[PDB]
Order: sequence, then C-alpha cells, then structure tokens
Amino acid sequence: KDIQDLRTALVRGYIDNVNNANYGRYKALVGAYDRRSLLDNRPGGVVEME
Amino acid sequence: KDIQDLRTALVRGYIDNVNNANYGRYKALVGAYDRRSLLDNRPGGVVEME
Amino acid sequence: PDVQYPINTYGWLKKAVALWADRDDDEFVNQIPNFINFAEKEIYRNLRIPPLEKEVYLDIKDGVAYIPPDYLEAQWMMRAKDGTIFQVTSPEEISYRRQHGTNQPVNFARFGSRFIFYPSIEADTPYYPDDGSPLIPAENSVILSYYADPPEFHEDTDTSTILTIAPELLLYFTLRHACLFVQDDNGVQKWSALGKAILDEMVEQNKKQEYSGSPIAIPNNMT
Amino acid sequence: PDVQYPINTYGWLKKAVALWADRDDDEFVNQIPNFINFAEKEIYRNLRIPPLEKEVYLDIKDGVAYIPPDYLEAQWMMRAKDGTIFQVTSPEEISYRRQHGTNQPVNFARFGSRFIFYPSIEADTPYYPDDGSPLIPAENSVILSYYADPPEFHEDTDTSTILTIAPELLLYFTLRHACLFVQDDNGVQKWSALGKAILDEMVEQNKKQEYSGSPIAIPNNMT
Amino acid sequence: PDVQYPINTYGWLKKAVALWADRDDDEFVNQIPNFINFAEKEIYRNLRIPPLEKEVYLDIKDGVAYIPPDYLEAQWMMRAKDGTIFQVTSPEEISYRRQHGTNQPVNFARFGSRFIFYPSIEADTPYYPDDGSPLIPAENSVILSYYADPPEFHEDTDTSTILTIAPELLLYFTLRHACLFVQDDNGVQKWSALGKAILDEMVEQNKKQEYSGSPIAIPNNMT
Amino acid sequence: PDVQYPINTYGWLKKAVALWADRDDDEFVNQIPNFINFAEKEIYRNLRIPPLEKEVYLDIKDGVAYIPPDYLEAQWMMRAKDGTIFQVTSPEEISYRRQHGTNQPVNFARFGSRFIFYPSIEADTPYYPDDGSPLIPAENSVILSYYADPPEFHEDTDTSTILTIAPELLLYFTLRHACLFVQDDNGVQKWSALGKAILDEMVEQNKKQEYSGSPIAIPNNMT
Amino acid sequence: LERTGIDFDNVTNEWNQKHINRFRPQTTGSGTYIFEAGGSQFSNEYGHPHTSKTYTIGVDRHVSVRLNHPYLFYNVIDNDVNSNAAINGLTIEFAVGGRR
Amino acid sequence: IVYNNQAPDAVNNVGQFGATEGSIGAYKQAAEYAADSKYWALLAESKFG
Amino acid sequence: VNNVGQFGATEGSIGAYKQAAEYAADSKYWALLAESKFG
Amino acid sequence: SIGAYKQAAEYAADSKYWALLAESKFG
Repeated sequence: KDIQDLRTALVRGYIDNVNNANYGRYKALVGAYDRRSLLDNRPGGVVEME
Repeated sequence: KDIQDLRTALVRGYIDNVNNANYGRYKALVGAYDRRSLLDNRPGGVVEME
Repeated sequence: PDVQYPINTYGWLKKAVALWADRDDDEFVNQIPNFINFAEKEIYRNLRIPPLEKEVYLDIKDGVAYIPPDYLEAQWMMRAKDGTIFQVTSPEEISYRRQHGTNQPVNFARFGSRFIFYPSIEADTPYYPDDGSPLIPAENSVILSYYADPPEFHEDTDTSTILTIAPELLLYFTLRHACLFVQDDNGVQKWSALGKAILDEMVEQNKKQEYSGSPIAIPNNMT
Repeated sequence: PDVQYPINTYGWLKKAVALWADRDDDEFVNQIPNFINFAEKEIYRNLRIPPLEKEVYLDIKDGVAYIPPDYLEAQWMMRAKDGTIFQVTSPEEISYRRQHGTNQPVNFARFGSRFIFYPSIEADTPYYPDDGSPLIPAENSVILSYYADPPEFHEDTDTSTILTIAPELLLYFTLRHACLFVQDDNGVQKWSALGKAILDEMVEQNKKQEYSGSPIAIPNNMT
Repeated sequence: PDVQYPINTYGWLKKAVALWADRDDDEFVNQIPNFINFAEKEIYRNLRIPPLEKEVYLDIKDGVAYIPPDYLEAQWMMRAKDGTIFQVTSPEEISYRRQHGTNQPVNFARFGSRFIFYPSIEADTPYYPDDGSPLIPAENSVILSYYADPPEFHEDTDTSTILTIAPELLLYFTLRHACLFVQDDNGVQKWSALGKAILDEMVEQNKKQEYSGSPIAIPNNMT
Repeated sequence: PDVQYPINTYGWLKKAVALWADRDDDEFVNQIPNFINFAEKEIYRNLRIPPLEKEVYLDIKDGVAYIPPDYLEAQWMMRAKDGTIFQVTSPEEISYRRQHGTNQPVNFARFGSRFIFYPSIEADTPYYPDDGSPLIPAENSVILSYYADPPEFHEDTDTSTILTIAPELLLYFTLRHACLFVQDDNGVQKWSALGKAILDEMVEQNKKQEYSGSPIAIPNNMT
Repeated sequence: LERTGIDFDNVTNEWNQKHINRFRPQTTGSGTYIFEAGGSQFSNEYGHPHTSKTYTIGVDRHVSVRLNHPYLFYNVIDNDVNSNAAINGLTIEFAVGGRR
Repeated sequence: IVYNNQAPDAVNNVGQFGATEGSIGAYKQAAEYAADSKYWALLAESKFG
Repeated sequence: VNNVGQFGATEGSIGAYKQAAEYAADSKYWALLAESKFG
Repeated sequence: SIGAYKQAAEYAADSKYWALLAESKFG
C-alpha cells in the first residue's frame, strides 16, 4: 500500500514539471515586442527585432 | 490504458517543442535589420553587417 | 486673439498658436501654416496608429500590382474569403520560386513602385456604381491594409483626428519650429521635450492594445 | 475667487486652478478649459484601472464583430454561458485555424476596426437599440471587459470619479500646461513631478489590489 | 491662531496648518481643505495598515459577487466555519476548470466590478434586525477582509485614526501642496522628505509585526 | 516678404528662407540659391528612398552594358522574362566563371563605368531613341531599379516631391549654410540638429514600410 | 499713465523676446486702478494692447500680463471716483526668450 | 446592492478610437435616426401583424 | 469621505455607445430582414 | 468573412443613405 502511494505521488510530481517545461514560455514587454511578427509559427523565421 | 495516455501526452508535449525550435526564428532590433540582405535564401554571405 | 475650448479645426489652431506664441505680427502669423505643415510632416513621418489606417481593394492583373500613391507602410493583407494572410519575401527569393516552380502559401515583394506575387494572382476592383446603393465586392479579390498619409489641411475649418485626440501634440510641435524662426532656444527644448513626451505617449497606448486581450505564446505549429 | 473644502468638480476646479496660480487674468482663464482637456488626455492616454471599465455584450455575426468607438484597451473577454474565456492571437494563426477546420480554445484578433474569431460565432444583439427588450441580457451573449475613453468635460456641474477621489492630480497636471502657457518653468517641473508621484501611487494601489489572496504562480492543469 | 496639544480633530488641524504655514489670509485658508484632501488621497492611495481594514459578509448568489464600492485592495478571505482560506487565480485558469470540471480548494478572480467563484458557492448576508439585539450570522456564509478607503473629513470635529497615530503625517503632506500653492520650493522638499520619512516609518512597523511572533520557514506540505 | 500656407516650391521657398532669417539683405539673398544647391546635395548624397527610384531597360550587347549618367546606387535588377533576379559579385569571381564556362545564377560587376555580366547576355534597346517604337517595352528586356540623381532646381516654379512632402527639411538645412555664411553658430547647431531629426524620421518610415507583413527570416529553398 | 517702448536694455539686450508674467506694484491708499499692457515688434511703433485688468488694493497685490515683445508698454488708468490711491513703485516679473 | 439608474450627463467630445471631434456629428445623426427607424420598425411590424 | 475603503465609489466612463460601423452593422441586420418580409 | 474598419464617417454615410432609401421605399 505504501509503495503505490509514493510511486504515484513521485510520478505525478514528475509529470507536471515535464508538462510545464516541454511547452515553453518566453518573456518580452511591449517595447520591442513585435506582436504581429512574433506570432509566426515557422521555425525559419524571416523577421526579428534589433 | 494509463500508460498509453501518459506516453502519448509525453510525446505530444515533446513534439510541440520539437517543431517550435525546429522552425528557426531570428529576432533583431528595429534598427540594423537590413531586410533586403537578410531575407536572401542563399546562406552564402555576400551581404553583411558589422 | 481668442480661441474656443474644444480646439478641433485648423482655423482655431492657427490662432491658438499665435496665442501660446503670444506674439501677433505679419512676420509671424503669415508663416504659421508653414510651421504647422512642418510639424505634421515630422509627426506623420514615423507615427503609425490605427485611426490613420485604410482598407483598399487591389487590381492584380498578372501577379503584379501598382503601389497606391498615398501608401506609407504596409501591414497585414489577406483574401476577402478564407483569410490566407500574405507574407513578404525578398526579390532574390521569389525569383527562385518562379524558375523552380514552373494548397500553397503566398509571398510578395516590392519592385520600386510595383508589387509582385509569385502564384500570378488575378484580382479585380469592386464592380462600382450604376444605381450605386451598394458597392458589391467581386470574387477572387484581395483586401490590403496600409498606413496612408493624412491630407494636409490647406483650409481653415478642415479637421483631423490628431486635433480631436491630441490637439496639444501638433500645438507643441509647431511651437518647436515657431521657436526656430525666432531663436527662443530655451523654448525649443521645452516644446520638443513635451512634444516627444506626448508623441511617445501614443505608442505604449498602442502596443498595450494589440496584445491586450490575453498575452500568451505562439499556438501556430505545422501539422 | 473662492472654493469649497471638497472640490467636487469643474464648476469649482476651473476657479481653484486660477487660484493656485494667484494671478488669474482673463487672457489666462479662458484657456483653463483647454489646459484641462490637455491634462485629462495626457492621463487617460495611459492610465488604466477598474472604475472606467465596462461590461458589454457583443454581436459576432460572421465574426466581423466590430469594435466600439469608445474602446482603448481590453482586459479579458468571455461568454455568459459556462464562463468560457477567449484568448487573443494574430491573423497569421487564426488563418491557419481556418485552413485546418476540425475550436475549444477560442481565439480572436484585430483586423483594423474589426474583431475576428476563428469559429464562426454568432453572439447577437437587437437591431439599433430602440430595445423594448432586456431579452435575458441579449440571450446571455459574450460580454466584454474593456477600458473606455471617458467623456471630456463639457459643463461646470459635470463630474467624474476622479474628482471624488483624486482631484489634486488634475489640478497639478493642468497647472503644468498653465505654467507652460506663460513661462515659469521651475513651477512646471514641480507640478509635473508631483503629478507623476501622485499618479504612480494609484497604479500601485491597483497592483497591490490585483492578485491578492496569495494565488499559486499557476495551477498546472493536466486534462 | 492657536491650537491644542492633543491634535485629534480636523478642526484643530485646519488651524494648525495655518500656524505652521504661519501665513493667514483668505487666499490661503479657504483652500486648506483642498490641500488636506490632496494629502490624504495621496497617502491612502498606497498605504495599507490594519486599522483601516474591515470585515464584511458577502452575498454570493451563484459563484458571483459584486465588489463593494469602498474596496481598494483584497487580503485573506475565508469561511465563517472550518477556515478554508481562498486563493486568487486568473480568468484564463478558472474558465479552464469550469469546462473540465463539469474535498476541493476554492479559487476566485475579478471580472471588472464583479467577483467570480468556480464551485458556484452560495452565501447569504446576516439575517439582520427585528428586535436587533444581536446580528446572527447565517450558515453557508463567507467573511472577507479588505482595505477600504477612509471617508473624507468634510467636517470640523470629525477625526481619523491617522490624526490619532501620526498627526504630523498629514500635517507635513498638506504642507507639501501648501508650499506648492506658493512656490516655497525649499519648503516643498523639506516637508516631502520628512513626509515620506514618516510615511515609510509606517511599513517596517507592520512587516516587523506580521512576522513578529517566531520567524520560521513554511510548515505546509501536501499529505 | 510673404508666402502661402503650403510652400509648394522654390519661387516661394527662396523667400521663406529670407524670412525665417528676418534680416534679408541682398548680399545674402542672391546666394540663397547656392545655399539650397548645397543642402539638397548634402541630402541626396546619402538619402535613399522609392520616390526617386527608376524603372529602366538596358542594352547588354557583349556585356559592356554601360552605366547611365544619372546613377547613384542600385536596389535590384532583373528580367521582364520569368522574373529572374541577378546578383552582384566581383571581377575576381566572374573572371573565374569565364575560365570555367559550362550560368543560371547570373552575376555582374562594376568595371569603371561598365557593367559586366558573366554570360554574354544580349538584352537590347533601339539605337538613339528617335524611337517610333514602344516595341513591347524594347522586347521585354532586363529592367533596372536604381536611385538616380535628381535635378538641381533651376527655376522658381520648378518643384520636387520633397516640397510636396517635407520642405521644412530643406529650409532648415539651407539655413544651416545660410547661418554659416554669416557667423551665428548657435543657430547653426539648432538648424542642423533639427534637419537630422526630421530626416531620420523618413528613413525609419521607409524601414517600417519595408519588409512589412511578417515574412519568415528566409524561406529555406532546397531544390 | 503710460510709457511706450520699455526695452529692458539695462538687464538684457534690446532685440530679444522677454516673456512678461507679472507687474508687482507697491501702492498706497485705497482705490481701483486699471492696468493695460501691449507691445510692438519694432522699436518705433506704438504697440497694440494685449490685455487689461482692474487692480484693487487690499484684495489684489499685483497683476498678471502675458507678453513677450522686446518693447513692452503698460497703461495705468484711474477713473474711479472715491479713490485716493497712490503708487510708490512697480516690479516687473519677466523672463528672457530669444531673437532673430 | 447598486442601481443602474445613472445616465450620461457629459458630451462625447473625446476618445482615442472610433468617434472623434471631426466625426461625432456623424455618430450623433446616425444614432438618432437609428432609434427613429427602429421605433417605426416596431410599429411597422405591429401593423403588418 | 473615506480612509482605507476605496471599493465604495466608482467614476463612470464618457459613454457606452457603439460605433457608426456597429450602427452600420445593426442597420443591415434590420435591413436584411426587410426584404425577407418583403419577399 | 470579416470586414475592415475604414473611416467611420464614410460608414455613417453608407449607414444613413441605405437606411434612408430602404425606409423611404418601405413607406
């Protein structure tokens, strides 16, 4: 009974950290944000900021 | 049933990171973009910036 | 001179400048239209805000288009149906696609005063008047959005959205050049510093606007 | 002149200003209103808080759902049904969503004066509001929460929350333009610094009010 | 004028300002209430201390609540029984729980002038008067603690906790704006520097208070 | 003197300049034109934008294709046939191409007043243009897009786009040399700073106009 | 009372613009003065008035006028009947602009 | 707790988007005729029924 | 009136009216049903 | 099917013109 409880909790803790990290965040204010350009989903981007 | 869900969702959270970084994006400032030179599809430098 | 509280027309602004620049003489008032023209051209040279935007239908003959004379800067353009936002590329890239190309995306570039399109699109203007109650859009047409230069006043009771929103913007900027005609050097900086302060105040109202709804990441993956 | 302990509003404020600049002559007063129209604008251009926010229902009708005149910036947006929050994105993505029809995470974007939503939603309002119908809040449609352009004062007994709460602000900030009409710049600096230091207090009040109750950084939902 | 030693009422403070700002004239004394109003609004805009806190019972109809008009900033809120401290989340998070949710914690967010709750709580106000010796709390009620704006004086013998605790606080802050009416610029900084010194003196009395009993770590683990 | 609200052109500008430097004496005016010829040159030496660009056909004839007098700088270059873009290189490479004859990526280079192209192209024009032939745009030959030296003014009613759009620029920049003829250097600094700050606006306008529509950094073509 | 073309040459040069803000008299007695102000861009003309105010001793200590001509003139008028007022001297509060 | 009895007492003279001082006249004339057309539209539906 | 309580007051906006384009949009929805009834 | 946002005055002109003709022929 104890083994199932710990292994469940440990794997549960493992999963959410993975699920948070794998699909990533980024950070930039409105200044130099370029909202229109950044939304491009192509890995080969053609536009950035300076 | 449970192993399939966790394994699939792990790869789904994996692959969405796969394509994002694969689509190479370059971001610069508004100044010094030099759009005419940068957008050349030939990766051979003949047009340049200090 | 005297001016009203709701400054909204070029006529009242022309006298308001002579009020804030309190001097009133033939050597100064007669050149005030030139100062306003100098101020507006400086402001509109780099300012980009939604109220001065414009919709337009193009006349693509064969993968080509002529740039409107009033065009300043280009933003998103799309089809009237199904969307399909277009993207800009370089001439050295679109030419590569033409020779090797003998559902696909759409790319465009600029040849001086002309637009180009790789897939050789054909679009037409609306069918226009007759009885002229509607303006029926035509199939296979495209819609373009761009920033256009607002017309110069050239008339007293004429008005512009800038006067309605930020009348003090042009007022301070025209006082810059007014303090350039007579070298009120201390006045030059105070109007300019206030002028850029109002001018820069425009942009963070706008970038906080286009991304206001729910700041997230990029949900665009190829699949 | 003279005033009351609280300065409820314009009818008194436009005098108190003259007061705080003791030398109140007519060439100066009659522009008081203008100074004020300047200051409130310099404020609202970037100030954002609840008291000016709005609830409102919309009419999507083909996803051309149009932007109200009074609009400045959106905080959130949703349905009255089951509380579904939208989020915002670019055309370049929503268009893909179209070219890949299959929609639960509703997105929307800003096409000029238009709002687009990927799915062809059909929230509704009545025709022009002669009304004669609450209609269960217009069929409990989407509802918008957005900051709106407040009305410029046009009357002495006219008012605004600001004066109920924070008038000294307006006073100082208009003294700013008042001390610019006539060249007393040290006073300008002082007025302006104080306006800003008064102001930032407000936004900090709001910040400390927002996200109270110690929420976790983000409840990580698996689903 | 003359003032007492235990300055505790608005009436004596109004004359005390005219004593420290030793000048007494109609152009200055008549505006003193405006200066005090300016000082208090600046102070209360960001100051958060326990004596101005308030308890309140809500009226949750169906997972919703209307924000009290006097609300400024929210702190801990809980159930009248068994505790269950609530936590704040984002609208984009609570909406996710609603659609997928068809012993649990409680989350809440803010929709403009309204509160929301995911579990669709229903709470009621106390049953109130009749004979009205007690105010009996009702079952399934909730209790909220928030910072509320103290009322403006608007009366001579009226008093506030600030005068009782730090009478010099408002006294120096109202001298700031008093030295703004007449440009005692040197006076402006000295009152302000002392004013913030007294104002900042409030906070470390408070943060040293909430964690005073026995500074430890976090004994909260999920098990 | 006096002027009109818009300063269309020279005939008025050469007076407005005298004006903005109130003391307009003859030793000074008669050099107005010279100051202007200086300023426009100081500009065009490095200014680059569309409105001065040019379409033009060429005659390669043995790859000695010669450079037009009016030339300053090239933006792109191509055929009217199938839209093939050339690119540019050095002699040291094209010569190799020759010593290694086998040509699709067409290159070219700058030999003094001559343009070379590796392949012995044969675009064509008529002999001297008595013309009498549009000839399908000279047999739809290569076409060039290059910035050209605009004409120096030579007449009062002569004009240029600049004045339609941005005259204050010329005004200030020539006042610069005008305030150098006669030693008032502070005015010089002011004129010059303003000219430059007016100017950079234009190039930024153009930059924000170029590469609009969010293109990808480079569509990577395999082929 | 009137004085035309005050160039303020004892503090600044003639041709520069001088932002005028306040006139600060030191009056004596009781009365109601009327103050006018004006100027011209050139030193020869009699300038055009810009504003006028009434000065009441015991209520107003000085007056506000907004001018920046290099050649300022002011007019003092006393038409009131029961006034025995007098003026000992003035104090012009003013700034410095520029010239061309 | 609160009553939605408040009414607009000021004039729509400012606003960063949409209505402007140079276009508030068009907004005012459009709004008044829209209500009049709608008011006579309900009467039109009433008489048609 | 108040020391800490700020939630007891609020200032309204300039006006909660729709755009002329929104008036144009409502014009059609009230015009589109017209020819439906006309038919 | 999304419409663009041109000058509001022009839309108001289209708003009243079409409404005027629609209601006039309605009468």
